[PDB]
Amino acid sequence: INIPTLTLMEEVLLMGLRDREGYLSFWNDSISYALRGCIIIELALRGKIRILDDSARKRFDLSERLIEVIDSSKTGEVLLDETLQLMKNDEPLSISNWIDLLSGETWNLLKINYQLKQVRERLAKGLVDKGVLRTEMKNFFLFDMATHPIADASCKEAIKRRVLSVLVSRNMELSYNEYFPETTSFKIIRTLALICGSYGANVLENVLTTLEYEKRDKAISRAEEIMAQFSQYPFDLEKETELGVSVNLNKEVKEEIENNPGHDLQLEVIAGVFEVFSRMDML
Amino acid sequence: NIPTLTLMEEVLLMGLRDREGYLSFWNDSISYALRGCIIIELALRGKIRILDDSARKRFDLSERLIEVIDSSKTGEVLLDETLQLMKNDEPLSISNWIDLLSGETWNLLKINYQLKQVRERLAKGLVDKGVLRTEMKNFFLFDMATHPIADASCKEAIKRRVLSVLVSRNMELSYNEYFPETTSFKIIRTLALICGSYGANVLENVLTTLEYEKRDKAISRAEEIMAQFSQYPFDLEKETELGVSVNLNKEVKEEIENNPGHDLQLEVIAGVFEVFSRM
Amino acid sequence: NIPTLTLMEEVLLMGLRDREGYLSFWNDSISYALRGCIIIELALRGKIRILDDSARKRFDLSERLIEVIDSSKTGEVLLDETLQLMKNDEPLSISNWIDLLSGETWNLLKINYQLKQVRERLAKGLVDKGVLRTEMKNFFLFDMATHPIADASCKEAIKRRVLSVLVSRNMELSYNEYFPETTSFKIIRTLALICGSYGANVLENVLTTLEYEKRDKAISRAEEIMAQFSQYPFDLEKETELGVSVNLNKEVKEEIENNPGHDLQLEVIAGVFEVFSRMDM
Amino acid sequence: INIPTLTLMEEVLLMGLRDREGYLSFWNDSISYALRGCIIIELALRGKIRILDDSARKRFDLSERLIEVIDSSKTGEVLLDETLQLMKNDEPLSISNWIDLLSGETWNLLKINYQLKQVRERLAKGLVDKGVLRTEMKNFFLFDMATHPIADASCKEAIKRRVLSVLVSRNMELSYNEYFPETTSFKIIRTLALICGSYGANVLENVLTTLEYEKRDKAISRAEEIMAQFSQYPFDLEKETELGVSVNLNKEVKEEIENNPGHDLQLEVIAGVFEVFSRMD
Repeated sequence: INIPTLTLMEEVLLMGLRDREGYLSFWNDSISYALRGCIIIELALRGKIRILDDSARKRFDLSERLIEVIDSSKTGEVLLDETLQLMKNDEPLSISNWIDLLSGETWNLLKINYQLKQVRERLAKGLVDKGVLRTEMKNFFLFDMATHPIADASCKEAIKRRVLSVLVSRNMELSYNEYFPETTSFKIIRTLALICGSYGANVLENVLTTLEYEKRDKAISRAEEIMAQFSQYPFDLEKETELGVSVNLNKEVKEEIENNPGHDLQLEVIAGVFEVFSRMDML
Repeated sequence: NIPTLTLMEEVLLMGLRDREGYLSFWNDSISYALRGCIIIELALRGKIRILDDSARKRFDLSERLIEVIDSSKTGEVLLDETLQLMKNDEPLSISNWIDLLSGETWNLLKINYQLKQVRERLAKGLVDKGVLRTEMKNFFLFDMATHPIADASCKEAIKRRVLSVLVSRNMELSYNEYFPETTSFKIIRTLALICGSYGANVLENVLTTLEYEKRDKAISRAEEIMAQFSQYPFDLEKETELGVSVNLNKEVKEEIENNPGHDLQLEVIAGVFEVFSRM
Repeated sequence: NIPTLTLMEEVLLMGLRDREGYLSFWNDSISYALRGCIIIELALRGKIRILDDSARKRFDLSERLIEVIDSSKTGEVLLDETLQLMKNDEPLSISNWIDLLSGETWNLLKINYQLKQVRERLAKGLVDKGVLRTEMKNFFLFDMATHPIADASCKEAIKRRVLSVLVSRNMELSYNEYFPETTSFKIIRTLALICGSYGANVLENVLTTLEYEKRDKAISRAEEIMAQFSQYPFDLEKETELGVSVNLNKEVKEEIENNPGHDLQLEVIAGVFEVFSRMDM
Repeated sequence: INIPTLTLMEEVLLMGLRDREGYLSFWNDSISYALRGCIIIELALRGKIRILDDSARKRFDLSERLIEVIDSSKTGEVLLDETLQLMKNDEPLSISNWIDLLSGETWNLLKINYQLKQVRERLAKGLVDKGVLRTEMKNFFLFDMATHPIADASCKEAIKRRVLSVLVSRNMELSYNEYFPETTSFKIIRTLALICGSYGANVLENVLTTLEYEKRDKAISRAEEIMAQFSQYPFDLEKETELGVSVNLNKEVKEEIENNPGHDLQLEVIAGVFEVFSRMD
């Protein structure tokens, strides 16, 4: 009711999905990794984790700070739940340390089973069961493959429109649908999450390509600004943009945080993940 | 005595490009024709024969009943699966068998023995025999087993055999590991390929590079041989105005003479040829 | 009047991201599609033509043989290399060539026919033409040359063409230094961009921002064109019920009425377009 | 026989990568400078150089002392061999001097192709030849590129373990492997050399990021101590650590030198480089 229908993991997949012949969409070591960022961002907004409140942490990069489990009760998201399981039964590890373990970018034989298998297909069963995707068989010469064509095109359309509202509107005014109601906690935070996630996942640009290039360039930049601003805690909400895009982002984000108080330890985790998204070139 | 690939496998190959991917989308023309192949194959392996009544003659070839001669395993899954059903049943006609195994007739009591998972099972066959290999392609929302081809010469052999029968004026089939010199009914088997792969509509797939006059002559040579060999006894008297295959008669007469007392089998293979032309 | 980029260049550009282009999606589809482009290009340049034997008409366009009518160097390494191959071989079919040039065939005496270094040479092209600069990015154990984009207006103009055919009620193409109102078969070349692009699965790339209905309409209009022009002579009399580029027919007809004499060349084009159609396989 | 598979400079470079693919570091002047130090520490350790046995030296900082080539026979290690070759055919220079020369920080008109170049690339080839990573072609959208993901992942774990064994655990029990056998001479010095090389190079923190905060800090301090300690000669194996980490160091190092006798002219050089490591800004 305050948690929206789709997980950020799902939204990013959609940002990657083609309209026609979607199994032929581009899958790569980037999207895969960024979905793990997402898993942790998500768990943060859901109040399951927070950074460990040790003032020592302030001497270390945001992405290297340890986090702890506030709350280990099932979310109903299989992907989230399973990582929550791993987290419950272990010492506090750092954000990138978790993102790495869950992606198996890490190489200690000790924590082999920490890596999440079947993300794409479980993410797609989710998209199917939620009605965003259909399921139909295409018969190739030697086999049939299950195909998951878009069932509801209006779903991704709103995702896209939220991005556009933040990266091309001069004034961010966000549209709410059944999937993403006005009564959604941290709605802008979550939109900024989706953008940065998509950016790291290397699918942000997909959503802008029809625009004239000045507008596409500006958008990319805007995202990069947002990524700077929100990849440090407390968020700099004072650096007004020189770009003339979402000129109201600071006022609204401020208000959003104001109305949603005493959550900094969770908002910090997010700047952490946002930091990780910045350093994704290094894969 | 027995070749490595079953005709069913040979026809499947005929549907694929030389490397990865395919030519025909898997339609149910090919699917039916493959069943025909099983029945010929069974007849060639001396497992089945045309029911040795003379009352059979009041009826077209494909309306004639077959009787299990020999129910011992073949080693080929699809083949054995059909032998299974056949041993446990009335003598049924060629036509009917083909229909039942394709599931293009309807029978209430006959517990439904359309052959499921054919194409996918033939695939496995072809992997296990080293024709096809298995490649893991990562797609956006799942992973996928794929089978691009492993041994290209296998297809060359088949192509060359086919073109030996329908472009060159003198047939001299060539032999290899898969299809050795010592194979029983060598020529009847490549005719069966040609005829099967014709109703399957995959025959043209090998003609695609030939000079245009050769393409027409091959296509019409095919249907020529395709009616010679769908009546019984086989007409090995009538020769051809086309400049192809001109020794096929001599050579089939000689192939049969050397392999005596199988008439009750060839007749089945003929009746299957009949279903091919009728499709 | 031959425009500045090859159709292969334009296809590559359709698949090229704005930032970190070197991480754009590469794959067998775009790769094979580049070859069909080569053939189209050659027919558009008077270098090849359909082998003028009526026996052909009993068969599919894509399987009709083509012949070298003018083997003089073209000035494009890729086009030219394939002209050398063609010049000194017997007549071979449209799909047979694309197969040979794409590596797609297991033929003994012709493994050497495969054009290697195609991407590299193509970026060389887009550099020497000023669409792409060239700049070193430093990783840890090495440095790689990247070619970020120098002139964004190039892909833009291409994009605006596709959009003019695929979303405007009335197509009205626009010209630039690269693609002048001067140029031969302006519309065919466009339809070629589109159909080639679609075969490469890089068509929908440019339509992403559009409202989902306009987008969906755009793809199926693209499919109309695909069938319309993958038979010869072109079906220029069947009109469209999507109410988009409703004048395409009138305009192609005019484009063909002016510039007569290349019947045997246009056919090659329709042949390649047929290959484009069968690309799922 | 008693010299290990990897050079410290391979090991320092290895500290620079992420476990499977990717990097933790953008290449830079620090890692570069340190690797030259490494070349020396190594050349000393191999009985290829001593300090020049002169009294005047004691009036001079360890790094401004001259070094003498006691032998110049090929090491098999290509960077060592080239710098050995420069050293052979030259007058004794300060250790600090060579590092500068070798990394091209100073300029000498008599000696202007003295800087080791194509370091990275040669270093990786080594690492590939030795089995410690492999080589995958990646097919980006405009070119091919040869990359080098880790092959043997345990090699780099062995190392993290050693470093960690002296900078984090209370007692120190070095854990030996196929790459770094128990029979390798100056087992513990080299471990220390790595720790110091790493530090100068700014890749030491990379092995530490996963730990608890106290552990991270204590590790860094302990490495700084170790550095202070072994940048003077003879080593103060008397100074005791109040950090409660790696408390058996002295005893073991003592025991270690007490097992390699008559190598003081070498070991001194080592201190001379440790001194250079801790003067990088």
